[PDB]
This record gives sequence, C-alpha cells and structure tokens, in this order.
Amino acid sequence: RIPLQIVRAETELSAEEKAFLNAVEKGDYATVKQALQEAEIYYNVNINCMDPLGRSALLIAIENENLEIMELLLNHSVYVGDALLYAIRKEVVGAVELLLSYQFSEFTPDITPIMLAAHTNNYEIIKLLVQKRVTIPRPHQIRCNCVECVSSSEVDSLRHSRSRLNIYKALASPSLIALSSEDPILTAFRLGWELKELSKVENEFKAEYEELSQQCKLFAKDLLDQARSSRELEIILNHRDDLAKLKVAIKYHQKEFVAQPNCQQLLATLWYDGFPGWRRKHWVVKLLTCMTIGFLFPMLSIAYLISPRSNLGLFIKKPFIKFICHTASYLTFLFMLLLASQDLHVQGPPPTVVEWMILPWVLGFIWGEIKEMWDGGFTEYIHDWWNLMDFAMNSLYLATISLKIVAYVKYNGSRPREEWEMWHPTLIAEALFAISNILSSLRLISLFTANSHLGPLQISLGRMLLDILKFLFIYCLVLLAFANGLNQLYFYYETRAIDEPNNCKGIRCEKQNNAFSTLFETLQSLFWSVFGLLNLYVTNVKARHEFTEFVGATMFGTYNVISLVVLLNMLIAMMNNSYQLIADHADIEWKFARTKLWMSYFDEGGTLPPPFNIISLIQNQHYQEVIRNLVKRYVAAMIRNSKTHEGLTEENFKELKQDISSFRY
Amino acid sequence: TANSHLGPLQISLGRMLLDILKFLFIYCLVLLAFANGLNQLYFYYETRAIDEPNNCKGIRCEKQNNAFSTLFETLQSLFWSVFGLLNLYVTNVKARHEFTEFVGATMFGTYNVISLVVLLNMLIAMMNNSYQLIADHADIEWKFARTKLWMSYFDEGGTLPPPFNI
Amino acid sequence: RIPLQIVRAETELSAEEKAFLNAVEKGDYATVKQALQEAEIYYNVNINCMDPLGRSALLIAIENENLEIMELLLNHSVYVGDALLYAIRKEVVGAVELLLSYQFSEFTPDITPIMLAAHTNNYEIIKLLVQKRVTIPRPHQIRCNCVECVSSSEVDSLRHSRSRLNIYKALASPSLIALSSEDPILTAFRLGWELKELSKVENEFKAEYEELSQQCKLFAKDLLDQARSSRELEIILNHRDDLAKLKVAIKYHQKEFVAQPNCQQLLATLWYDGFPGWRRKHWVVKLLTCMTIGFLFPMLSIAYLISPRSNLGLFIKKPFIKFICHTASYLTFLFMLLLASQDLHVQGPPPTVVEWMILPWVLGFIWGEIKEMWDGGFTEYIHDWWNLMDFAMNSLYLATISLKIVAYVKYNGSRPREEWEMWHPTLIAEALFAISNILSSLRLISLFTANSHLGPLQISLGRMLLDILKFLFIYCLVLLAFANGLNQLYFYYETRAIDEPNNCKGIRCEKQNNAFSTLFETLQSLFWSVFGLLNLYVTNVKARHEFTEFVGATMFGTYNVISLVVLLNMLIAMMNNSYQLIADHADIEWKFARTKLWMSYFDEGGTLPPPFNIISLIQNQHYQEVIRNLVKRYVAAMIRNSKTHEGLTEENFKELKQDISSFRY
Amino acid sequence: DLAKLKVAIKYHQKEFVAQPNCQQLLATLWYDGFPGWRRKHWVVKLL
Ligand SMILES: CC(C)CCC[C@@H](C)[C@H]1CC[C@H]2[C@@H]3CC=C4C[C@@H](OC(=O)CCC(=O)O)CC[C@]4(C)[C@H]3CC[C@]12C
Ligand SMILES: CC(C)CCC[C@@H](C)[C@H]1CC[C@H]2[C@@H]3CC=C4C[C@@H](OC(=O)CCC(=O)O)CC[C@]4(C)[C@H]3CC[C@]12C
Ligand SMILES: CC(C)CCC[C@@H](C)[C@H]1CC[C@H]2[C@@H]3CC=C4C[C@@H](OC(=O)CCC(=O)O)CC[C@]4(C)[C@H]3CC[C@]12C
Ligand SMILES: [Ca+2]
Ligand SMILES: [Ca+2]
Ligand SMILES: [Zn+2]
Ligand SMILES: [Zn+2]
Repeated sequence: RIPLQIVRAETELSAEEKAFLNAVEKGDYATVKQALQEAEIYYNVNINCMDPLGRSALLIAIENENLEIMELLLNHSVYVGDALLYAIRKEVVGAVELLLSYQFSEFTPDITPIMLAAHTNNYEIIKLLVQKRVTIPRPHQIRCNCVECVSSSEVDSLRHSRSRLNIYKALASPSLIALSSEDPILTAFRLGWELKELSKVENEFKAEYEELSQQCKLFAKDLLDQARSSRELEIILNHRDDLAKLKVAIKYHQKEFVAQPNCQQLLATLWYDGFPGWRRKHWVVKLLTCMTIGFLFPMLSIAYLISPRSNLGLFIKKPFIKFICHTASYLTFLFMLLLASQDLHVQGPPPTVVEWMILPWVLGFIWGEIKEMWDGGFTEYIHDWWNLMDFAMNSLYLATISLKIVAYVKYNGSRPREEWEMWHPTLIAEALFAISNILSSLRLISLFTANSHLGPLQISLGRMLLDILKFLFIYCLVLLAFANGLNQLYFYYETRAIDEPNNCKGIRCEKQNNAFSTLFETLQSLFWSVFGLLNLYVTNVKARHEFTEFVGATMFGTYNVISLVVLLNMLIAMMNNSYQLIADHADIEWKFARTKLWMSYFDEGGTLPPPFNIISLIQNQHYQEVIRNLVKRYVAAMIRNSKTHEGLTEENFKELKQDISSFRY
Repeated sequence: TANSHLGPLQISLGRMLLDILKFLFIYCLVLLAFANGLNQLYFYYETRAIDEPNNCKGIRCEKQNNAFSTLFETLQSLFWSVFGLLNLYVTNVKARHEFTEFVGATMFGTYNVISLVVLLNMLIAMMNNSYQLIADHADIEWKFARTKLWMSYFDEGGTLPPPFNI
Repeated sequence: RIPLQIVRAETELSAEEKAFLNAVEKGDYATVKQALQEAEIYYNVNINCMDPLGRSALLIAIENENLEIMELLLNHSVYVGDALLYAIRKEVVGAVELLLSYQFSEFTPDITPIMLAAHTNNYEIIKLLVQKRVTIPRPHQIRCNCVECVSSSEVDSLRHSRSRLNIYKALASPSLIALSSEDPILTAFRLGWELKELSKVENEFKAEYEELSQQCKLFAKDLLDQARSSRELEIILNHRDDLAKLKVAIKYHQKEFVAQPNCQQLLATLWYDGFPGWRRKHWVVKLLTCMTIGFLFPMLSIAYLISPRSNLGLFIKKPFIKFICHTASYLTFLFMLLLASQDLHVQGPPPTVVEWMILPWVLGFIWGEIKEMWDGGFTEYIHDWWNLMDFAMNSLYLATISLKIVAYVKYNGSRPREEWEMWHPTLIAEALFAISNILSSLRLISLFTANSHLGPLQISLGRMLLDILKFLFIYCLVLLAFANGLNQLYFYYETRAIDEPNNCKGIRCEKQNNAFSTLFETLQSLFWSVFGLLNLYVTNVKARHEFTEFVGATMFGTYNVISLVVLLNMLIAMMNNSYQLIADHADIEWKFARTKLWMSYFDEGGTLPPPFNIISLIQNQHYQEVIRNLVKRYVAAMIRNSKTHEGLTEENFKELKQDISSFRY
Repeated sequence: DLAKLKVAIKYHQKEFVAQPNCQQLLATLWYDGFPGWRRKHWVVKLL
C-alpha cells in the first residue's frame, strides 16, 4: 500500500490574506475594494501571499485582463516587482502603459523589459519602450580571450551562454531592426552572417542560431518583396555606401534575396541587352541565331580589337554575346585537342602544327587565370573550387611543355620505343598531355548552369559529392584492413616473372598471378574485385596447401560480401535520403548559381576570348525614402498577418454591454 | 565516434546490421534448398582429380569442374554465383545427357533469378525504409555514444598506454 | 473593354414580399409577426420568393436556429416542402421535432428522411424517425438480370447507380446497425463483405464502397473493444447460430477484429495449454524444452497410438506439442532426403534402404493432403496457395515412383550412362526426384509465421511478389521482341556441331557459338545476358561481314541497355514505393496469418504426425444481453467523441440572458 | 563524481544525456588542458 503524502510542503493559507486573494480572483470591483480597504484599516494582512498554482493577485489580473481591477490593485500599493515584465509578456498595451505609469519568478534574472519586448516581437510595445532612452549590452567578438570574458565564463558558464543567446535573440528581431537602424537590409545581412558563424562555434546551441539566421534572411526577403516600382527596385539594388547591394548579397549568401522574381527579371533584362524579343522567340530561331553568333567569334574579336568604337566594335560588349564567344572559343580549343590525337620513331621530336596552334590558347588560359587571382584574391580564387581544376590543368600543361623542351634539347637520336626506358621524358610528357586532355574535356560541366533543365541536376549531383567523400573513408579503412591481412597471408609464395608463361607478373595479364604477393598488388586486386574483373584462381598456390588456399578464399569471400552486399547497398540508401531533402531547394540553388555566372560577365575587364587575350547624398536620401516606404508597407502587412489568425475576436460584446449598462444606469 | 562527421554514419550502419542479419536467414534457407537439389541431381558424375588437365578439382581452378559433385562444393559454387565468378559450362557432363544438362541449367537459372533479381532488390527497399526512420535520432544516438566514450577515460585506473601497462 | 453584364437573369424583388423576407432575416419576433399579419390581411403577398443566395425564410430560420421564429413561420402556413429534410440535415432536434409535429432544391429526389438521417449518422434523430414504421427498399442481387433492373437501367443509368449507392450508404450506418438488428457483428461482417464485392463490379464507384467497407470493419472492431470481462469475451467469441464467431470472422477477412489484444490474449492462453509459465521464461530454457519435446516425437506418437487415455496419451493433444511434433517429423524427413544424396552402373536398380524409409513419409503426405481437400473443399483448398506447391510435390513424387517401377520392370541389363539414351526413365526419375527435393526444402518457408521477427518480413515479401509478377510481363515482351530480331538476323550462319573444336554447340560450352542460330538458343542467350554470363565474341561470324557484325552488336547493346540500365532500376523504385505503404499494416497481417496458423491445429482430426498418419436458447439470451451492454457502452463513447470536439459550446449565454431578461420583465 | 550521470547512462536515458547543458559541462571536463580549444584553427588543432 503506497502511502501518498506531501514531500515538499509549502506555507498554509485560508486567512484574510487568502480571502482577499480569492476576492481579487472573483474580480468584483465593489467587493474587492471594500475587502481591501477593510483589511488596510485593520492592518493585519499582507500582499505577499501566493496561490498553490503559482499566481498572485497581480498575475491573475494580468491573465484576466481587467483594467479596472488593475488600476485598483496598483493604486492600492501592491508589490510591483517583475509586473512590467509579466504585462509585456502577456502583450496587453493598456496594462503595459498603466504599469509603466505606475521570491519565485519564471523570468531569468538577465531579462530586461526591452529584451523581452524584442523576444516577443511586438511593434507597438517595442516602440513604446524604445521611445525612452533604453540600450542593450554588447556581446564580445566571437573568439574573445579578454580577462572580462574569461572571468565571467569561469565564475558561471551556463549563465554566460544564456546571456549571449538572449542578447543575440533580442538583437535579431525584425521589428527591432525596422526601428533604430539606418540600413535594415545591410543590418540583416550582417546579423545573419554573424549568427551563422556563431552556430559553428557554439556546438551545443546550433538550432537556435540557425533559426535566427533563417529569420533574418526571411525578414530581408520580405522587406525586398514590398518594392512596387522599377525605379525603387533599381535604387535599392544600386545603393552603395553598379549593383553593389546585389554584389554584397551574393557575397553574404542571400539565396532567397537573390532569387526574387523582380531581381531575376531585372537581371534577365540586363543580360539580354542586344535582343529585346528573346523572350518571345521560337526554339529553331534561337538555335539558328546561337550558331550564327558563335560562328563569327574571331571576326567579332578582330573587329573589337581594331575599332573599339564602331557598329561591330560594341557588339561584343553584351554579356550574352561575350558568353557565346567564350563558349565557341573553348569548343574550338577542344576540337583542336581532339584533332591532335588523330613520325613516332624519333627521340624528342619538334612540335607539330597542331601543337603550334594549341600553344597560344594554353598561354592565354594561364594569363587569364593569374589576372583573376590578382584581381579577386586568394579567398575568392579558392572559394570557386573550379579554380583548383584550372590550376591543375595549367600546371600539367606547363610541365608537359617543359618536359618536351628538355627532351628536344637532350635527345636527338632515333631509337624504338621498345628499347626506350620506362622513365623517358617523352613518355612522361605524353602521359601528362593525356591527363590534361581529360581534365580540359571535363571542364565543360560548368556550362550546364546556364540551362534550365540541367542546372538543378548538376547542383544536386554537386551536393551529393559530399556523401560520396564521407563514405570513401569507411571503404578505404575496410580495404586497407583486408589488404593487410591478405598480403600477410600470401606474401610467402612470391614467384619471379621468368617462371611465368608469358614473362608477365601481376593481374593485368591473361595469366593472373601474384595478386597478393605485394601490398600494392593486393590493393590493386582488392580495388578491381569490386567490378568483378578479378578471377577466382588467383587464390591458389603451386604447392598443395589446401588449408592456406581455403583460408585465403574465405578472406576473399568475406571481403566481397562486406564490400558489395552491405556497403554498396548502404550508400544507395544514403543517396536516396539525401536527395529527398536536396530536391526541395533545387530552384533556389540553381538560380543563385546562374546569377553568379551571369554577373561573372558584367565586368569590363577580359572582354576578349582567350586566344586574343594574350595579344553623393541625393542617392542616400532617395534610398532612405524608399526604405521608409518599404518599412511602412511591411509593418502593415505583418500586422495584418497577425490579425489573420484569431478571427474569433471578442470583448466587443463586453464593451457594448458595459456601455449599454452605463446608459441604462 | 569521437568525430562529428562519422559518428552518426557509424551509428546508422550499426543499426542496419540487424536487418542484414534478419535477411541472412532467408538467404541461407534458399541457398540450402537449391544446393541440396543441385547436389542430388549432379552427384552421379563425380570424377577424380587425376583425369583433370592440371590435376585440379573444384571451382578454384582454370578448368572449373565438379562444381556440384559434393555438397560443400555445391554450397561454395552457389555462394560464388552471386558475384558472377562461376562460369556457365560447369553445368555440363562428359556424357551426352542433354535432358540432365537442361534440367541443371534450369535449376541454376532459377536460383540466379531468385537470388539476384528478387531477394537483392528487396534488401535495398528494406534498407531505405529502415534508414528513413533511423536518420531522425542520429544526433541523439551519436551524442550518447560519444558521452559513453568520453566517460570511459575519466577513471584513474589504466592511465598508462598498453606497452607500458604490463 | 469587356462588357460585364448578366447572362442568366432571375426574377425581380424588393416588394413587400421581399420586405417580409428581410424582416424574417432580421428575426425580430414582434416586427416579423406584425409584418406577416399585415401582409396576410392585405392579401397581396406570397411566400414563394427566393433570395439571391438561394435561401428562403424557412431556410434562414434553419440556419439561424431560432425556435420561436420557427414556430411562428410554421403556424403562419408557409411552404413546408423539403423542410423536414433541411432540418434533419441541419441536425437540430428541436426544429426536427417541431417540423414533424407541423422549385430549386439541393436534395436528390430519391432522398428519404430516414435515408438522410442514416447518411448523417445521428443516433437521436435516427431513433426518433425509426420509432415510426419507416422502411427502406431492397437493392437487387449483384448480377441481377431481371426485367425491372434492366428496364430501370435503360431509362436512366446514372439515377439507378446513384440510388443504389445511396441505399447502401444508408444501410451501412453504424447507428442504423446498432438499432433494428439482432446481431450487429454478423450484420457488419456481411455488409462489409458485400460492399467489398460491389466495389469490384462498380468500377467507376470504388472509393465510396471501399470506405463503406472500412467503416463497417471499424464499427465491428469498436463494438468488440467495449467488452470488459473474460466471460463476456468468451460468450461473444463462442456464440453460434467452439470459436464459431472467430471462424466466421477469419472467413470474412476481418483482420482488425482478429488482431484485437483481448482476442489475441485468449488465443495465446488456448495455444499455451500445457505450459502456464511460458510467458515468464528464459530464452535458454525455452530452447531446451523445445528440443526436449521435439526429440521424443516418435515415442509420444506411439504412446498416443497405444493408449489414447493416459498420462502420455493426452500430452500430444495440446496444439503447441502437436506443432512441435509435426515440425520435428518434417525436419527428420528433410534430413533423410539430404542423407539420400550422400552402384550407379545398373539399369533400373531396386530401391535402397533410404528410399524404403522415405516412401512411408511420402505416402503419409499424400494421404493427409486428400483428407484435407475432402474435408475442406475445393475453394478452401485453392485459397491457401500452398496446397498448389504441395500438390506439385506429391505429383512429382508419384511420377518418380511410377517411372522407377517401370524402369525396374523393363530394363535389367548393365550398360554405362555414357551409352544410355537421353530419354531414359532412370534419368527422368532422377531429374524429377531432384526437383521434388528442391520443392520439399522450399516448403519450410511457411513456418516463419510462428516467429515474431520473420512473420512480417515474409508477409511483406509475399505482398511484393505481385509487383514482381506484373513486371515480368513487360520484361518478357521486350525479350521476345529482341530475340525475334536477333534470330532473324543471325539464323543464316548456322554451323554443325562437327566443325566445332570440342563437338559442342551452344552457349554452355567453353567455345560459345551459335548463340543466335535458333530461337530457343536466342532466348537462352538473352536470358543469360542479364547476369553477364554471355561473352562478347558470340556476335561474330566466320565470314568477313563487318556490317552484319556491327548491326548485331548494336542490337545486343541496345537490348543490354534497355534491360539493365532502365527496366532493372525502374523495378527498384516500384519496390520502394510498394514497401513504404506495405510496412504500415505488417503487424495486422502477421497477426492474422499467425491466428490462422494457430487455429489450424485446434481440430481433433489429424493429431498424429505424417509417418504414423497412414498406419439452446440460454446462450442466445446471454449473447443478447452482452450485445445490449456493448451497444450502450459504444453509444456513450461515440456520443462523447462527438462532444470531444466543438469544445467552445455556446447558447448558454443566450439561454441565461433570456431567462434573466424574463425575470427582470 | 557524476554518479547521477553514470546512473542515467546505465538506464539508457539518451534524451537526458544529450542535454546541451550536460554536454557543455562534459566538454569542459574533457578539454581540461586546453581552454581555447573551442576558438582555434583547424591547422593549429591538427598540429
Ligand atoms: C581511413 C583510412 C585512410 C585508414 C586510416 C587509419 C587511421 C590513420 C585512422 C582511422 C580512424 C582514425 C581516427 C578517427 C577519428 C578520430 C577522432 C578525432 O577526434 C577529434 O577530432 C576530436 C576533436 C573534435 O573533433 O572536436 C581525432 C583523430 C581520430 C582518433 C582518428 C585518427 C586516425 C585514425 C585512427
Ligand atoms: C535457415 C537455415 C539456417 C536453414 C534452417 C532450416 C530449419 C532448421 C529451420 C527453417 C525454419 C525454422 C523454423 C522457423 C520458425 C519456427 C517457429 C518457432 O516458434 C516459436 O519460437 C514459438 C514461441 C514464440 O516465439 O513465442 C519454433 C521454431 C521454428 C518451427 C523453426 C524451426 C527450425 C526451422 C524449421
Ligand atoms: C507479354 C509476352 C508474353 C508476349 C505476348 C504478346 C501478345 C500475345 C500480347 C502482348 C500485349 C497483349 C495485349 C495487352 C492488353 C490487351 C487489352 C485487353 O483488354 C481487355 O482486357 C478489355 C476488358 C477489360 O479489361 O475490361 C485485351 C487483350 C490485349 C489486347 C492483349 C492481347 C495479347 C497481347 C497482344
Ligand atoms: Ca576560372
Ligand atoms: Ca497443406
Ligand atoms: Zn571580451
Ligand atoms: Zn433485379
């Protein structure tokens, strides 16, 4: 039999001090007033009593929303501590104003009235509080090591983290940004960037910072949405302190802001400068004009080089024409590379005509690469992740040219490749040239972002590469373990290449042998076993060691099972789970990428294609006026969205009943 | 588990091992049935290792022979048939028993279809369905595992590493 | 400029006839009464006027729910047509009773007040209407070809279908089953079965019938849920007109009813008859007792056969012991079959000891099969879909025995198999025996339903077999097309087996040749190409017909692409989509299957394992009382669930305000 | 120390264990020697 009792006992009640609490709970004004005045005359009661549910007279008045009992209690000199915070958090303007005009608490001691107003995001009460000179502390830099920060973290770290989070949550309020801010858009950009940076440093508190950054981005997008004229749109997008604001938004990774329909329409208008009917055109005529502009790229380049100011001179300044010319030049370079492969008995031959034509394009590519790193900088150069492939290709081409010139200078004989050594400079140069051709042909993937059908697909594939890289580590660990074991088992029976039928050793021969004799060959065999290109008799020895053969076969079968049946199927499940979430924002990611690609062609520098490449207060006032108009529209819209819900409004009957009762009285 | 990027993945792989173990039973039953049938059919034509071209008997030789002569060899051949490392002429006899050869080929094809087209695809669907639900609590499971691993080093005992421990 | 006007013009209004409509809309009793009496005295108004929104005075009174204006209008002799239906459909009891006591319509002409009450499913109004002698028409049998049905469908088919659907929807009401039904559970079973059958016949109207059947099943399950004693539960499950109701529910496919926790607990209690602490036992001791009971199956069978009434005689009557004994007998038979494979130079040898022991088990299996078809019937025998495999295995065994006896009678020599013919009875018998062994070993899958971990998996695999069968048709069509094409192309260059290096023709040789010479070989090669067991040089000819070789290679590559890259990946997507929906009801399906398997062992017949097999108004009154109690509980619970929502009830202020105003007056 | 945490780990209270405050305290105890490990570069951490 479980003796149910009270373990933590509170104080007793049911005196006159509880009588007048329950009178206040009833709320009848006359009875409350008479009981309170009688108790005050008697001078034997207090006002510190607490109900079992955790509410007092003032808290119950807060919950019931009765201004008459509110003013009566406040004029009766009841306790006032935290009552302003409770009223602000209850979100009633009349009692907030009344309390402003004049133990156990569910409020953190660091909470300020302005902080709570910012947390609750109420425009009216926020303005009412901010009309007085109220301020907010500064949280220190992200990696501050100053004595004040180290000391405060040492005495109490949980309170410090909570205070920082509360300060940032109050600062990231859309209303508190609408007021007391000269540039709300820039403020939102910087705040979102700072919160995104803070999320990584504060590992335990990540979701809160991420949601604050998302809220800032959404506020910026909603503020942009209210523009209702092309003049206002261009003023906003061109304000600086062209398209400086758009460049800043691209830098700060504001994909929702960038992918706005109005901004995209303006960008398309700027992009299709030469053609004004490109929107209303047939696919056949678009294709025909595409070839007819791409075919005359050398003529256009020569015309611009000769006469920069002419009818044909300025025809290449348009971004679309420049993009078409660059694409045609790259396609011509790739065609030359393909034609190159279509006497081989000389040692270090002079370059042929195809290589002579290929060299100016390669030199131009390198020149264009260095200028962009000099103009952009190291961080911008490495952020693209395509410049890595560009640098690798250019370095490989430079090494190929150097090796070819070295071979030409050194060797001058005529000997067969069957007698040439394995480390010949000519052979090294051909291998590097083949790798360079592979990389250059693979470089064409970056042009898929300009298309409507392939951009999101390419963006989705790029996102999944990360999961591929993550699984590669586990696969490599398993492969290393099994290769170590197999080599340790099989390294005893190594045989020389002379004893083999065709003087061939390894797995790249018809007589596959010595598959696990060395660690490198074991790694190669275990890699090739995934695709089923390794035979089954490689796990055999010339001697009759049936136990050893069976153990090796068991190891091989276990590795095959683990690699193919379990790990490969698990990768597939991860790809599906990742792509399900990836497919949601494909449009936004593709539009951001296409905007970056489009703006990459707006600059005046580098107009020519690679082969020929080698050879101020009025604006502030206008922006302020437009920002004021947008803020007013946004405030109205968000007030309405707050009014969209709770459609079953009340107290209209109470107000009318009070009025008619007074008239009857 | 000590890393932020690999912990949930390892935890997810560990959770799926159970479904792997559950499917292994059905696969083993099917394999045992088909191996019993194939051995019962083919055990009549066993040949000695002397008559073989290289004195090699079994499936681990270039001349793959006697694949279904014994139950153990039948099990090994049916296991290796999943990865396509078993040839097609193993279902042949020196005599001209075309009916027996056709029946053996039909059994082999039925086993291949059942094992590869139906059971392997069904495992994949189960892995997706399990991982969908698994991915929800990956953070909680990884944090619990990392907390256990961290608290495994708080005790005073065993401070020294293994070579100096003895 | 789009001239917006009225295309379909109604009648004019705004006379006194509209004045008194808007007076009724206002609802002030005194003004409405005085206006109506003045208009009646004037004798110049009507009551047929209609508002632009499609409502009249009575309809607006229905919507506003004002009993005083209701009785005033009804006593003023307004039009009454369809008003009862509008009130019943508005679901207000006071005005329904008032209207019962005394053009354009949104109601189908076939709608009856009782039909609408059944559609709306209101217990109170349904009872109020049914207290009078009201009835419902009969819809005819599913495939009725009678003149009345053919004539009514000929004059108007849409109206006929609508009338049938409305009649069935009214009949399938849970409240209309609670009233006016002696056996609500049996009525719900039959109604659900009939609606499920109707869904297939009425192809256009499927979702409605399916949802009606689901509603009937849910009502039956909810009615069963209210049982609150073991006595009531067993009375319900044993009522007949043992476990007759459970057998009927299993026959009618009531998986939700069967999988109830109370029914499952009772079934488990009946199943674990011998062991009362089986729930609280260790896995090790459960396993130990499982082997210790399965090992003594022949001793237990012999003891039961000798002394049916003894301590050991009745130990096999328990269902769990019987199941264990049968499983052990089948495992022993499979072990004997395995041992069988472990002189071969004789023609038609006599059977060996292993076959002599195997024959009694095979004869017992056949005897047990025929008895079950004789006892069950053709439909029950073919519904299991395991009896098909049982029949195939038994027929194969019979054919093997017949062929063996024929060979023994006919052939008596000693000739080598290398000289035996290809159609030898001995070889045919061995092939049939191998196929029988495969089938018998595959029969063990059906025992997975008794386990908690494998049942849902087996059930899920069984559900997906249907999608496998559906995809097989498309695959077969593609294979037939490509095989026809390849054979037509390649049949010109057929070569004889003598010219081949090893006198081997076909794809089952080392020298793979004549892969597409015949249609059968083309089919076999295209089948084996899926697993990559067909080489690439089979698409070659001895002559130098490079064009023909290239065309054949192109056909082969196209077939490979279509079969492997497109069709195989599409099957996977279908399996995932099907399994997502399949995984929801796995528990219910597994519990239904396990209940069927458990009840398969409750009968007295066939107690012995296969080798030894060859050698009445008080109950009605109690059921009626229990059904009445369950109906009362269900009605209370569903009334409360109707009261669970709309928690913001009203008209309490209106009633109190009316009362205090009358007291003040 | 951390007897209640040990009991919670024994009783498989993963939600209780994965609380942000408990994780912060555990990280503080784990990174005893280095107090600026949170604010450090990947290169210097690796070094
Ligand atoms: C995977 C292939 C390339 C074989 C490599 C074998 C070893 C060199 C690897 C395998 C697993 C690795 C470990 C995996 C994870 C960790 C935890 C990691 O912990 C942290 O990073 C703690 C700091 C933090 O992330 O907050 C420190 C390195 C270490 C021990 C790694 C050290 C290097 C190991 C032993
Ligand atoms: C799968 C491979 C390794 C071949 C093994 C063949 C047989 C030895 C297996 C195949 C299916 C097995 C059966 C699958 C499921 C069950 C139900 C199982 O029932 C229970 O556990 C009841 C108690 C409970 O779980 O509440 C008893 C064992 C049995 C008959 C198993 C006995 C052993 C069987 C016949
Ligand atoms: C798929 C493999 C086995 C090759 C078989 C080739 C033909 C014999 C098949 C391929 C497509 C079949 C057709 C697919 C679908 C239909 C529609 C089908 O229409 C109905 O069933 C109408 C009645 C109804 O379902 O309400 C009549 C048979 C027909 C023409 C089939 C006739 C037989 C066809 C031509
Ligand atoms: Ca670049
Ligand atoms: Ca049966
Ligand atoms: Zn500081
Ligand atoms: Zn009829």
